[PDB]
Amino acid sequence: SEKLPAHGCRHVAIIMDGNGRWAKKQGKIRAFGHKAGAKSVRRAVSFAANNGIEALTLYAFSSENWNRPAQEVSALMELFVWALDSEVKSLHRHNVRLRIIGDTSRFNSRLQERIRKSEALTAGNTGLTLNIAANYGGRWDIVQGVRQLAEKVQQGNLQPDQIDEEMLNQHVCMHELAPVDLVIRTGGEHRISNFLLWQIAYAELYFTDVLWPDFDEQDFEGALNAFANRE
Amino acid sequence: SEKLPAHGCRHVAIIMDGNGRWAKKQGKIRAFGHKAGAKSVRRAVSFAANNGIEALTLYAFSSENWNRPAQEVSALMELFVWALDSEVKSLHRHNVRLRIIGDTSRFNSRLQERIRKSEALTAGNTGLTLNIAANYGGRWDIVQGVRQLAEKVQQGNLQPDQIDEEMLNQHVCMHELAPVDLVIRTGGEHRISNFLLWQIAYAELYFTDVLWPDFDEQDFEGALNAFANRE
Ligand SMILES: C=C(C)CCOP(=O)(O)OP(=O)(O)O
Ligand SMILES: C=C(C)CCOP(=O)(O)OP(=O)(O)O
Ligand SMILES: [Mg+2]
Ligand SMILES: [Mg+2]
Repeated sequence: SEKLPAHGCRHVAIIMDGNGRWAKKQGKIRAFGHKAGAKSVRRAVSFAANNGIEALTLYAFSSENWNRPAQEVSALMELFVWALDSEVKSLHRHNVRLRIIGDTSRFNSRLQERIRKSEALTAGNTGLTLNIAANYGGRWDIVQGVRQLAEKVQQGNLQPDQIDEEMLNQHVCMHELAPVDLVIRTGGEHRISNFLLWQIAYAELYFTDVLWPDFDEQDFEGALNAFANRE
Repeated sequence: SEKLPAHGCRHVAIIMDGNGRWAKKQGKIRAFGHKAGAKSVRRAVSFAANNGIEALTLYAFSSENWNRPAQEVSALMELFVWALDSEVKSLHRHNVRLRIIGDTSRFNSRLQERIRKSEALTAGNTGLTLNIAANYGGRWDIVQGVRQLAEKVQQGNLQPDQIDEEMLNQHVCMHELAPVDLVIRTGGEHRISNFLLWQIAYAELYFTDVLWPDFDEQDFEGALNAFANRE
């Protein structure tokens, strides 16, 4: 017997906020918290795979995060490179399929190369699908699908009055996966900050003051339970 | 001096849920609570106009609410007709601009005629803009703008690679108003249920267990205060 999605929850998306505050609370630089955040990513991926969750989607770098300090942005990119190298073989051994959603053109060659290669090694895996939203925005996401449909119309392949919700739905990120059931946002802010707008239309939303680097299995189970009791 | 938006809040959207439960808690039929909901709409519109809020957007009938019982749907439509007649002259006297957002084609002539006429009487008003989301869906909203852009492309007026966020932004409902600052959802459910997906990208989200027919000025002030303290 397989672990049937802990509490009926197939797809969880998480806004991993509070890294900066967590480090500052300790007198440390912001990047120290992002490093602590990665252990927290490791912990969440593990919990999801072990509890039958079909897909876990993590908000790692927003399309608005480029306005941050150039030096903070650089260390983020290098940390992502470092997480890919340190975790990939284990993701493959664990039957996890790795997908990065967002505009990867803006990334440096090294990072782009790591992503392409990590996705190709795990492309045929059938366990948990782990989606890392990097340089991602919900509006950007809708627009990419809208462009795929605009093109089709310029190719006389489609009529403007044929376009409807389900068609656009077939063109936004993760449409081939189960819909998002639960969005958990750590850090205490009560907003969704351009995360999966289209996809979260009927998703449960859970907010915790717990900061991302402190988010653990118990906190994840808590969210899951809140979802199971969503009566 | 004018009342500067109570706590810096220009545009509030409200998911008016809990009518059914509120009536049932009292042994009454569901429609009794929707009738009580309308007094609650009156109370919220009043509070918004008196506290300098620029726009108030109310979720009154979702595009998913047609699957409800035919008889419940009919009384809803008639109640909307009844609210238009009972409130319009007062909205005009109060300098409120009335806009209905959603697909009004699905409404019966009488209701469509009331809407068109109520909007034309108040079209030039300059105080609070009151948007009633009726037969509205956030996805539907994005798609209507996407169609306006598809058409333009079939008319060789636009190239698929020209379409971007701000352009689509200029084609979704309420783009000429201040963005949505705060979404309040009464009734206790923690989801946004297809409400303003595109527009709520950076909006504060507030959830209360209070049921819609019981929502009052004190509850509205509470939400406003929570927003002012959104640090
Ligand atoms: C997912 C990213 C890029 C950052 C998450 O934490 P923050 O760096 O936003 O730090 P806080 O100030 O919000 O606490
Ligand atoms: C805005 C509409 C159409 C209904 C709001 O309350 P409900 O009728 O959903 O009643 P509840 O069961 O949710 O309590
Ligand atoms: Mg943050
Ligand atoms: Mg309801």
